Amino acid sequence: EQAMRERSELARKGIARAKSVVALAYAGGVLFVAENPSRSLQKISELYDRVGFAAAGKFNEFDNLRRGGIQFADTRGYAYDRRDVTGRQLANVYAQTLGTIFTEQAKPYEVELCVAEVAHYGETKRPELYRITYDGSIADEPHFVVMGGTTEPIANALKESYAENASLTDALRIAVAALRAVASLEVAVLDANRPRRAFRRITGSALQALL
Amino acid sequence: EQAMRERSELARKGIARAKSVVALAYAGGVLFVAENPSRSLQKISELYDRVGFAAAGKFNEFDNLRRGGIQFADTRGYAYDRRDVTGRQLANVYAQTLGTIFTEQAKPYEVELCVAEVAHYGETKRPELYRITYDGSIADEPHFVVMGGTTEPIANALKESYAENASLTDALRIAVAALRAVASLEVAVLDANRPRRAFRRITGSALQALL
Amino acid sequence: EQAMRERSELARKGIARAKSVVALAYAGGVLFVAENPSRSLQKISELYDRVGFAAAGKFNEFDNLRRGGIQFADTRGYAYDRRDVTGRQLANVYAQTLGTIFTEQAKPYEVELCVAEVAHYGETKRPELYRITYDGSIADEPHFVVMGGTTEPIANALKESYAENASLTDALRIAVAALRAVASLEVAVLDANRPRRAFRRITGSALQALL
Amino acid sequence: EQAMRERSELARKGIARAKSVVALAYAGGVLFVAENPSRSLQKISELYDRVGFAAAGKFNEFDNLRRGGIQFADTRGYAYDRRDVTGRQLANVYAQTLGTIFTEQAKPYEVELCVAEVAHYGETKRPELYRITYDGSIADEPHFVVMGGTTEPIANALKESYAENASLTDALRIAVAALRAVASLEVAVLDANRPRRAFRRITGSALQALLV
Amino acid sequence: EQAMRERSELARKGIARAKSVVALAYAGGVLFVAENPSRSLQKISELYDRVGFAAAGKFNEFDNLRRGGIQFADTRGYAYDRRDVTGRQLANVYAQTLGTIFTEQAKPYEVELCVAEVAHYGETKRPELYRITYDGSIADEPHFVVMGGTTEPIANALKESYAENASLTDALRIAVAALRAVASLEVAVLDANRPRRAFRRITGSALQALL
Amino acid sequence: XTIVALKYPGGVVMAGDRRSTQGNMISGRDVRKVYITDDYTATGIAGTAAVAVEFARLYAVELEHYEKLEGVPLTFAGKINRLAIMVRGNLAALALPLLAGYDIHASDPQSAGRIVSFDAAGGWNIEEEGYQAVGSGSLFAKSSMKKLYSQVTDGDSGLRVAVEALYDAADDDSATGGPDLVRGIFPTAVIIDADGAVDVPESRIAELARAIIESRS
Amino acid sequence: XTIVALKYPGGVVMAGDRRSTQGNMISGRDVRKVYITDDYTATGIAGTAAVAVEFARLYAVELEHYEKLEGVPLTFAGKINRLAIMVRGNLAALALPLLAGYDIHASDPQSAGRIVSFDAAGGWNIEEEGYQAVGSGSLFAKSSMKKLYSQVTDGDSGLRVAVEALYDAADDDSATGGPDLVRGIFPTAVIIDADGAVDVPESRIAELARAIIESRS
Amino acid sequence: XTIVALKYPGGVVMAGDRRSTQGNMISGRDVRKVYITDDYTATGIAGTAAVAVEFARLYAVELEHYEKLEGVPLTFAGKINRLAIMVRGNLAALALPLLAGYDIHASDPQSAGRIVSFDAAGGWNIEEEGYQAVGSGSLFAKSSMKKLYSQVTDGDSGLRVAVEALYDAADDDSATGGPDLVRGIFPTAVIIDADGAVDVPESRIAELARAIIESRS
Amino acid sequence: XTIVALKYPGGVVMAGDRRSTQGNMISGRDVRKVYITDDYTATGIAGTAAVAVEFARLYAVELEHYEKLEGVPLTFAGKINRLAIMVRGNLAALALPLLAGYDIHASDPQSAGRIVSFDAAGGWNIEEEGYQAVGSGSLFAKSSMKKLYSQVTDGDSGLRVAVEALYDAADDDSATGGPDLVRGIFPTAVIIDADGAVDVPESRIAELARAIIESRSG
Repeated sequence: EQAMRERSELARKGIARAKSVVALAYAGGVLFVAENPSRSLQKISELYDRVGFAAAGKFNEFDNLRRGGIQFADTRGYAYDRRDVTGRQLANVYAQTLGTIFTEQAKPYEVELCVAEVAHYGETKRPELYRITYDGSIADEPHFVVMGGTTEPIANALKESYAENASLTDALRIAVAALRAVASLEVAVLDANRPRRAFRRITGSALQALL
Repeated sequence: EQAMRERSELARKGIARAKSVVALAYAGGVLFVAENPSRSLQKISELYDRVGFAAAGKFNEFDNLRRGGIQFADTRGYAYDRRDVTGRQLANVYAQTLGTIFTEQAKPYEVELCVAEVAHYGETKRPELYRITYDGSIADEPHFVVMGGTTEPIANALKESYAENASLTDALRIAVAALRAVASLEVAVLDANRPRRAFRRITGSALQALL
Repeated sequence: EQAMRERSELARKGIARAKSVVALAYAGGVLFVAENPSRSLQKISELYDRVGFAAAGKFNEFDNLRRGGIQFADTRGYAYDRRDVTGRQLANVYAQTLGTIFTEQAKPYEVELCVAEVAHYGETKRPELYRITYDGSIADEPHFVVMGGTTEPIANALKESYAENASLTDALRIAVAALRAVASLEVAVLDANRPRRAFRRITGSALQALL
Repeated sequence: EQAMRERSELARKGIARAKSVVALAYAGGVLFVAENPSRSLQKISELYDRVGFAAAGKFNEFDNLRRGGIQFADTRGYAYDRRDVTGRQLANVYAQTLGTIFTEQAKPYEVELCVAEVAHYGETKRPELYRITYDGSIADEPHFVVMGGTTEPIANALKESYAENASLTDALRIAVAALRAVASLEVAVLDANRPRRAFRRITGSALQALLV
Repeated sequence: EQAMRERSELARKGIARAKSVVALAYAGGVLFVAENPSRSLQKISELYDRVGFAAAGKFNEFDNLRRGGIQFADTRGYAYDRRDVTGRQLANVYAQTLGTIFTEQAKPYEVELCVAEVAHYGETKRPELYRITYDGSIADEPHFVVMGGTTEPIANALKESYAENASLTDALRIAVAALRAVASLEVAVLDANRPRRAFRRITGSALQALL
Repeated sequence: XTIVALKYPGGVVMAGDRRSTQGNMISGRDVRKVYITDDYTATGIAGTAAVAVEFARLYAVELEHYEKLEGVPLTFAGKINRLAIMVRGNLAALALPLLAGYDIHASDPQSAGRIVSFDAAGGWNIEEEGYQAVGSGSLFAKSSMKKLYSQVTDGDSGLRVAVEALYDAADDDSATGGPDLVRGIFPTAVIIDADGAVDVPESRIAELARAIIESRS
Repeated sequence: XTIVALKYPGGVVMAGDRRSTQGNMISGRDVRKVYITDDYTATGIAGTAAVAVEFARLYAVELEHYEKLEGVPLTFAGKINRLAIMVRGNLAALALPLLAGYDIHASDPQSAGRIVSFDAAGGWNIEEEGYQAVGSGSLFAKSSMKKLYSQVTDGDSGLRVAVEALYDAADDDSATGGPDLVRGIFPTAVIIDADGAVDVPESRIAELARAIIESRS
Repeated sequence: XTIVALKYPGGVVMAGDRRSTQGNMISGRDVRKVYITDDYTATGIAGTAAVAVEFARLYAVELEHYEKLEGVPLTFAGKINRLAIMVRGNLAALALPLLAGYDIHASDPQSAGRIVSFDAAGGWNIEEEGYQAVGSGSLFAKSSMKKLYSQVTDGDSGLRVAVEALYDAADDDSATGGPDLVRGIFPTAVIIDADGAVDVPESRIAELARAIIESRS
Repeated sequence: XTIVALKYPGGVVMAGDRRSTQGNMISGRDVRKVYITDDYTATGIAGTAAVAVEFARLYAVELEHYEKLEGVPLTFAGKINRLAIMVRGNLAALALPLLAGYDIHASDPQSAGRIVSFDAAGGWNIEEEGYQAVGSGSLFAKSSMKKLYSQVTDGDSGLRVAVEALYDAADDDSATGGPDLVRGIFPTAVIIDADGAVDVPESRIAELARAIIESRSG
């Protein structure tokens, strides 16, 4: 209707007004880099043992989702096995939730999520990345994902500067570069070489060296 | 009215923008072939012993339906006999569900379903295919079904190139051909020669051999 | 009203787009003939011992009603006597149900029902036919009922070609004739002779002979 | 209130399209005559021992009310005495129900009710007729009541041809006459003479007999 | 959206009509100073051990939130540890609440909140201030916060006159000054030198003696 | 107390004593335990005055309620069903009813009489033996009927046998009252025929009652 | 009371005694305990007259209900399932049913007979031994069939053995009724073949009754 | 009744007797107590015929239901979890299951075999001793396996030891049935390997039974 | 069964036997009763194999759940609180846990070890005596520690005393299992230090146990 395009605009605008975020998969695993001035409010987080989460947009809204995600994940793992929790599954859940909100609530969530999964310790498997958008539409890119602010300048910057399997420190530079289009950064990685919890946040002196 | 027409148009547009899917009856059983880049997100699925499911459109929505169908089937099978579950029945359910959604929810589901049934192990029976559309309208074609994207170029391609009772590898070519109008494919069959669980995905080398 | 005539139109239109159905009294008992392509989806059905049911319109909707009817009937029969169940009663129930839907739901059911009763084995009574319409209005014709599609051409055809206490083979021709205005047919009768369960469907080969 | 006027019209029109019904007091008791071809459907009914009910309009709706009336009456009779149930009372109930519907539901009931009460067998009392209309308004006429279809032709026909305390067979003619403005009839009477149940129906041998 | 803008204006207007409030970080903790004629109504309050709260706007509304905040805090502290309650957390909560109200209630709350946290007695940490606005947007300033009335004249006055790590009596003057743009004052400080309960109100001789 | 019911050619009769006790004490001499539920049916409960009425009252209302709603009366089976439902309803919430009725829809009017009783657990049962009895004297009454039933040929003899059976019950059981000639109180009875269910006049019962007594004096 | 069921080549037969007790007293001589639930199935309950009917009635309604809704009848497994669900339903609200049936979908029509019984705890059981019996005389009936089963070759012999087994049960168990020749009351039976379930005519039974008696006089 | 399971190099075998009792009475000789719930797992319950099926049926449904929903099967841990949840589910409403399974994801295929049993209170337990047994004859079965387990080297010897253990259980416990040579009824078994769960054919078990018997004559 | 815990300078060690009984019968020889709930904590329950896991699994999930939601771990007090809530929860709808943890936020790292036990009624209790034990052998184990605790100076001696206490428990209580040298099954242990909670390798425990039993008997 106009009831549906109007909403799609409100949302798409609010997202285009937020800080940008990037997720890319390096040889080591998935890397999250988002521009973030605040030192207490976070756009990147761990949802489960091998799956992480990054979002752009209105905080109170995407944080709320992050919690619900964790809620859901922890619950499945308990009711089944820990290995039931998958990027695939969580994304699916976020899609159905954003989809519902966009349809039935007063205002659509002005957010854009990325759920990233990495292979379990022993095995080999190509990192998966999912982008869920304000309307419940769910995409799955293979190399990188860009969210919030003005995406094209950054998506193009990566398209050309992107080498798969880049060491950590390499992929880190490519990302910060593509974002240009340092204590203002939130960085974290989904380490596929960790035994159980893959999420690990890079901060301070450690981050400076890779930087 | 005009509003209902608008809803229908929106659903059609949403569907006409998704990847295409094909289901056709072959001597071995029913074959499902859908164009699908993603390796973790699936448009074809098992429903019950002898009935499978393929959909096209917005994922979060048709997947949700896939789950509810499985939920429903598994329940009937327990509350009655395993042979109470039929393609006929499930399609009926999907019809009433999509019909309700299209009437009483905020946005119609942008999906198109196909429920296929094949004969039980022992007996002989002509495969049934059912197409349920965004509005609850339910059709039952005898030879093939095409959903999503631009259907005419593919429906015509089959009309002429369709041999009923083809071998598997034959029907597979005819389908991939009609789709033209390989690791970008999701393929699976409802083999009627299996004793109980008819659904069988074709992946990797086997699919290649079929190619 | 305006709300109320709008709904009355949506309904009356959807019904005028569906396949036509005919129910007429004959010496044997009531006869049901409906044009129906599908071999698995049914417009005619048993309800209780001596009462049958035929509908035209949107399937998911009228089927739903058929089930609720059976539900109600079987329940009354258990909680009272089997002879408490009457065409009169069930039509009444359908009336109050369609009446409610038309008033209180989002969309009126696009259906037209016929409930037919025939005399119990031993006794003599003249078969009763009831037409319940989308709005809960309930009529009780004495000779025949026509529903769905364009009714006038068929109602007129019968008015003149209708002989009461006609032979079933006879009545069957009259009906197929009036419908003109064979494996595309669903036929059934509510025969007086059956001791308890009057409903009987004519499958085809035996069906061909009546032709 | 234009909306109210509109609601009033939808109702008043639907009732003006239905078959007519007449209820008139006679020496024996109240008499109900309605033109009704359908043999299974019914516009006239018992409600309680000394009270009957007749309606005109859309069946599913007025039948529904007939049932609720019986429901209510049987309940009161059990929770108090059988003599607590009165025409007065039931009409009051129908009024409050039709009133509510007309206000709060999506569509007003397209109906017109008549509740008739006759004195108890031992006692002698004047018959009482009540007309409840689609909006909850409740009238109580003393001689006759006309509902459904075009009422004026019939109301006038009775005004002049009405003798109070007619014999049964007399009042029956007067009524069928006023209706003109035989297996197409539903007839029933409230009999004051009957010891407990006053409702009675006339099948047809008697009707032919009373019709001629 | 124009409607959303209208709600914001109604809210932004009502806030611009209320008395002004200031919160700034000083050497001994966080200082609250608000202009307030009333002697029984309060705009500044304790929330938990180390976190205080100040609001400007319509009383019945911001008080209600103050209570909700205390409710929530005291509950978390009991269900977890007393150290789970943080400024960060409570602000988050207020954001989601004002956010909800602004979306789903009839009128947006005409309020502006400040939640300030200070270091525990043992640890040394920089005080954190958070401003939550009528729409759920949450900011975190590092030095001072100004709410209600005409803010610019006061924000500028501080920008220039603001020395971080002022003594108490110093910061107090700077604040009262910036407000100009005495029994008409509500003053309190989050003293980080107190062992458990940090909130402390200064009234009468104490305010006086610092002037 | 004892209630008794038997089939005769063309009807049934049911009859019940008038006593009620509270332990050893006699708490009633006047008690009606048999009532006419409908035109063709009647119930007897071997219980307190109140139980017998309150139950019949409720049942009668149910039956008529259905008729007013549906235009016709329940089939006899339907009548039994509702009764049973009602009985099981009160056993979840030991007055076990005896229902006597006439089935007009029955092919043969000679044996259109019906007797239905209820067991300890609220299960109904149709009597094909021709007679039945419930209550404390039930055993003596049944065993007396066993011997006298051969003599039942019409409604009048049926009535005498029923009354004699109740006499025998009161004779061997102290909770069942016999005919009080001093006070002129006799068992109540009801007869159901094609014509309908009617209350048997006290005078007739007395005639039978007096006759049974000087017949054994 | 005792119900008995046995498979014969081409069908099953099921039969039940006509007596019912309330303690030591005989409360019934006429009791039907076996009913045909549907075209290809029948149930017997070794219980009161009412329990046996009310349960069959309910089950029969379920089965037909499903058929009207879905166009076809449940598979045999389905019928057992619903039965079991119904049984467990009543045990959370000791009448243990015996179900005899004919499976038309069965590959071999000789052994399409089916017998299903229920244990103390409402768990169903399929009988692969060819016969089965429930109720107080169940032990004697089973042990009698053990010896006579070799002689079952058609539906007529199956019927005799079934009746003899019930005669044996009544002979050693006082709660199970034998053939009453004085009153002409015999056990009820049902046979189920590929042609469906049929009630065996009381004439056929009192034929076998006298036969089985005269053969031990 | 006894269920036995043991691990051999490359799989597990699970086997169960066929008897079932109602007190002292033998109520079943045919009872299947071991069923396949999925491709790599099977459950045995030392209980009535109905309990053993109805339980496996439900579990098998859960497992497959999950697979249809999520594209893949549960991990073995997952399988055990749902089982345990299901068991605790029925105990808050004493049939204690024995689960035998093969974990494909296991690093070493030789010890891929799994045995899980449940204690009195519904708590699961993994067997690291190589064998396990539940039911009335469980003690004798385990003590026999203690002595014979050293001889297990492949699936075939594993199967013999399992059958001998069930022979020893039936030998010292009357509720556990031995091999009926007269009727030709033997214990049921199931074998699980990388290839998957498979029902062991009666042929081989009878072959083995006899050889155990003769080895002791 | 017996679980034992004791503080040493710089940590805690917690160890638990491997037996489980059903009356007089031995129903388990392999039972793990001590599990690591989180990075700085572990629980032992003197119960069935299943109870000990299912309880630890639940607790561990709660603790991590809180951390993912809130960004940081509960304070030690917080951890105890949730535990106790959980224990009281299960006594409404007698497996009494022993919690060993290390408090990183503690001022003094030498005595950052923590031991919390639960009484009959689900009330928590902090051990200031340095050791603690629960289960049927608990009395013997505690009385043995009383005499041996003086010798605890590092994590290694703390581990030996813990094992010797469990050996003494098994010696005087039949529901507690000793070291089975025939089968090579020994008590399980966990050591918590500033670095984190670690499972003690069966080898170290086995060595100590073997040392005590082999020397004790040739």
